[PDB]
Amino acid sequence: IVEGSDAEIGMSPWQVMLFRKSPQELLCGASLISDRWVLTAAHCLLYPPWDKNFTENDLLVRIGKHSRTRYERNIEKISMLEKIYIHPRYNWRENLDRDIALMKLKKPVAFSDYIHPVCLPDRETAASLLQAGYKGRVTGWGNLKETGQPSVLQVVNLPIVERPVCKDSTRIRITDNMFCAGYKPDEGKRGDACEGDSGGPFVMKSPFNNRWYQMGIVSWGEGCDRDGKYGFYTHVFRLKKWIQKVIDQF
Amino acid sequence: EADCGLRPLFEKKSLEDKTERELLESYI
Amino acid sequence: GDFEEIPEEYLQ
Ligand SMILES: O=C(c1ccc(OCCN2CCCC2)nc1)c1c(-c2ccc(OCCN3CCCC3)cc2)sc2ccccc12
Ligand SMILES: *[C@@H]1O[C@H](CO)[C@@H](O)[C@H](O)[C@H]1NC(C)=O
Ligand code: NA
Ligand code: NA
Repeated sequence: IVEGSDAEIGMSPWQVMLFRKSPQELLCGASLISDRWVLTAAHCLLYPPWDKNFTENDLLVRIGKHSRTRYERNIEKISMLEKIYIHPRYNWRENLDRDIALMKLKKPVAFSDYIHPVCLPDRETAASLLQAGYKGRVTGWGNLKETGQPSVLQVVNLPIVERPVCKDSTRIRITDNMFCAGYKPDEGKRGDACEGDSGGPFVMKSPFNNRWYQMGIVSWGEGCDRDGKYGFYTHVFRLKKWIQKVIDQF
Repeated sequence: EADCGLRPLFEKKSLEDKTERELLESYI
Repeated sequence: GDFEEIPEEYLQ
């Protein structure tokens, strides 16, 4: 996170860390949607262009963390992955359309004050909340600047940006499955995700029932906190049917 | 999940985090 | 810097 701030303890019980077994390193962000299901971006698991292609055995999932580097004893829970499910139509050759993937933990995790799942939106909540100017929140242990590492989990709240503006800021064909977000050059406020943040959750709090819903997934961006550029996120509700499908079927 | 989206240290305690007001105020 | 050692249970 660039231009963000230290998260409060317990602020994101659903935040998850994608940890590489060897070398022991931070790969991506993720979120806990159930006691056995973690949601993250697909590009985190597979991306031929950068020779990336991990399996269940290559990594660990770390839940309940606050500090990036320290193994938080008695607090955090590390689990193993049973099965990884990437979207059958993940366009990694072009625009990362449908940048989404599911992960099934080997054994359920137990919730605590630092570990709790986030809700997936329903059409209404999505309809009503996903509107330009409406602010969401991103979290992560990624880079503090485009070109260093924070000590604890960072947080930043960004406004959703008009579809026309998003399109006009990039050379990349953006699909209905994506939505960008961030401040405009003039708004005099900054903030954006960055390396090591992708995979993470972009949530919003419903003013109707007081719950937190994850509206997007940190997908891709060109640089970090650059003027006139915005971050793009996977439209989670738009692909909920695949999420339910996988969950139910498997 | 039945109690999803509800944080044990905030909502369940009726406490607000430092900047969640910012979000709620953007929802016109 | 770098990360801290995590229990070996988790690395097998
Ligand atoms: O999450 C990506 C991200 C993911 C994918 C992508 O691909 C762009 C191609 N197009 C395909 C679809 C859209 C654009 N670009 C950025 C993000 C960044 C990033 C930058 C460099 C990097 O490694 C390079 C360093 N390398 C040298 C060797 C191996 C890695 C890893 C992460 S910066 C950033 C800011 C906001 C939101 C997401 C990201
Ligand atoms: C990526 O990993 C899987 C599992 O080993 C393998 O089946 C596949 O051929 C690899 N390459 C790609 C681009 O899928
Ligand atoms: Na364009
Ligand atoms: Na920006």
